[PDB]
Amino acid sequence: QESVKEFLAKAKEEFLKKWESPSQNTAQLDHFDRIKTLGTGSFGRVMLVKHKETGNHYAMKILDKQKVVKLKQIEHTLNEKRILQAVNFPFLVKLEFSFKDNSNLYMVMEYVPGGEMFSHLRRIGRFSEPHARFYAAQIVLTFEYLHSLDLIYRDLKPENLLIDQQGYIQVTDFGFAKRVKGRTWTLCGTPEYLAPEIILSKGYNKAVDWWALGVLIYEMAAGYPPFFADQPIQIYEKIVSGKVRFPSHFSSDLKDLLRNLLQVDLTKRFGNLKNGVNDIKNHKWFATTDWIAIYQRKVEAPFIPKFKGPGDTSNFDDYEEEEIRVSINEKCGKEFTEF
Ligand SMILES: N[C@H]1CO[C@@H](CN2CCOCC2)[C@@H]1O
Repeated sequence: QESVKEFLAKAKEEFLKKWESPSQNTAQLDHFDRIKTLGTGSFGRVMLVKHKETGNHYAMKILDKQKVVKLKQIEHTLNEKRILQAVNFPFLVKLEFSFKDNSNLYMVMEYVPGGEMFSHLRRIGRFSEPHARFYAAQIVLTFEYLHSLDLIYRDLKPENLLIDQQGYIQVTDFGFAKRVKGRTWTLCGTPEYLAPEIILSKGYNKAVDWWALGVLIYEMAAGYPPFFADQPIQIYEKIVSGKVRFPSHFSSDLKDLLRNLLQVDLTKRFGNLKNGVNDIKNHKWFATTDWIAIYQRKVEAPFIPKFKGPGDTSNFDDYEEEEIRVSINEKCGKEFTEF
């Protein structure tokens, strides 16, 4: 379709201009009031904040520089900020400000109050096939966009997909995203979602995102992921085997699509063949999908999250509230010069 080719050509032109001249230092910490911790990790946190002058709410990701250095995440944190400031697509969370101080890196993005897909999936049990298909179509379009820019996402999972006020997906967490022409080698991601070629320490490409989409669709429709175990080594053994059992309630069309996404041989995996994304878009499981209407956000969503307003945190869970310290002395200045 010529309209698709022209769209992706303009998309790449716009990305490259921002990629080659990244924005920096567009706010500071005392421009915001801290409200609540929404998530915590080994080197960072995400906090709901309110901008003092405008009253707007935002999700502020705070990374501790010294912990990023120790856990060998410098390049990944630079990737994340540089990619986020350059992308633009209806299902990607928008970065509004970024800055750094003596202690931390900060990425201030739109706040999506409906909460993580993970919470809704566990609350409901499983999504019906039409419900799963609505979300999957948004991921297919998002990967078509990212891959055309030579980006690999590398962290698809339900906790990274936020549900907005219209019931549509906002992809968050670009911490593992990378611009790759050809192959890349880093071991990263969540065990249940890793493609076989990552587990086997191969040079890998965008096919790993299409494998992860197969895992996600299976998990949405079944309520649990296809490969699971107490120990990661046991998970990896199941993944590298070409074995997957489907629940009897799965449609024949769903099983066929998943056999082609969860294909252990990356040279035979849907998304990585001569016809690229179109082998997925034209598959029978997507026969009812109006791709243009999804992109234009004209389809009624299967559900709308319950929340009271743009500052409501009821769809997120409770964490110990810790200080945001800013050291009197600068830490790791050289390492983060480009941020
Ligand atoms: N994967 C988690 C961790 O980071 C959070 C980021 N979002 C950004 C937009 O608003 C809500 C919070 C996600 O909940």
